[PDB]
Amino acid sequence: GSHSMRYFYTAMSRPGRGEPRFIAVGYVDDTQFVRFDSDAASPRMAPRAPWIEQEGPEYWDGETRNMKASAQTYRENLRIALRYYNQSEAGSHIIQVMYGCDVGPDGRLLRGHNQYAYDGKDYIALNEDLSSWTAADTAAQITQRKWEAARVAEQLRAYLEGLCVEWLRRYLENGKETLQRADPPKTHVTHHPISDHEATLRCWALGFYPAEITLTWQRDGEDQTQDTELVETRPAGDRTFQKWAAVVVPSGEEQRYTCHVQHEGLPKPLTLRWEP
Amino acid sequence: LTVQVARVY
Amino acid sequence: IQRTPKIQVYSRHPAENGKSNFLNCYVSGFHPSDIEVDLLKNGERIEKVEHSDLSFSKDWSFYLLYYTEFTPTEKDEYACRVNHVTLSQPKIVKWDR
Repeated sequence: GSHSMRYFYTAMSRPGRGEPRFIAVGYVDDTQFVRFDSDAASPRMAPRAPWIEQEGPEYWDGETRNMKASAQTYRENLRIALRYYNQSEAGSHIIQVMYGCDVGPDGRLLRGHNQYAYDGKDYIALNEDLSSWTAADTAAQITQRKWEAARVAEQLRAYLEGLCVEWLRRYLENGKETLQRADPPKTHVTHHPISDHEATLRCWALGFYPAEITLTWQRDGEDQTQDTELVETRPAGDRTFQKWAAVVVPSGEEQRYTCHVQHEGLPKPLTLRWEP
Repeated sequence: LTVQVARVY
Repeated sequence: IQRTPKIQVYSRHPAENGKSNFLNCYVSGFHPSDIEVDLLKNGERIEKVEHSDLSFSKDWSFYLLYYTEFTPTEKDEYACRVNHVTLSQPKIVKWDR
């Protein structure tokens, strides 16, 4: 199908406790493949998936140098943002960055992304045109005017349409046994009375990849959206994900409820019911 | 592969 | 400004007594990133628990997976205990097979 590569940087200041911590992780789809942590005993870009391990020392050395340089730049940006928001030096603050590219089945660029946050709120984002910016507030407009003067968007557009797509295509090939395999969910429904006149039906999906999934309960053929408890999709730790959806139903009406499952790994959507 | 531009605010 | 964690405690594979497994505590939705997570076996902290590399969702909130090998038995009780700036005291969520 279509695929994405994303890097996520977090830069956290901690006045009185040294220089800000910088952590970067990289993902292809829902598979993490690299990490960097400035607090490690010896910080370097390190592999986190088997298919990236074959890259040579020039790759690891270059990525490590780049992550150290980025960590220095983001430490400076945290100082800058403090001034832009008139904040004191006593507090801890966080910059986050996410960027990367999405490609379709043929490997052509579908869209690029470069977005920044400050203290968990939007700060500035490159727009879908890869040539203009949306700033969330007047502080971010100061950055916007600097990046417009320096033509930063042109440099990002060149990365996103070029190296980002090229390297993602390379990773997809080197990791094709896993990055290009969808594992469908194993599904079942459980039933537990909560009282003499109500029972919970819970529809489970386990062992699936990628993480995107839709689990819905219908009663008599109609979606029970407002009435369904859905937990967040969660990682099993072996690459796959898990999710469930639950509905509280009147005793004796269990067979009016059906759970519908949609996942990339299934040829067609699944319908299941409680089977006593 | 990460981007090399890290830009100052 | 701050967001409190969502916490799920669960196993990697469906639990079977006497069969090796992994116990997971997934914390997500939180901001800022500093968080303290312990896995508990009969109320006592389990040593050498591992955790994933810090990352975050589209809405900028953070997530981490803490995990440890374990062998479920009928007797033993497992839990996750989480503290964060948004919480007055550690929150404990019990594992329910």
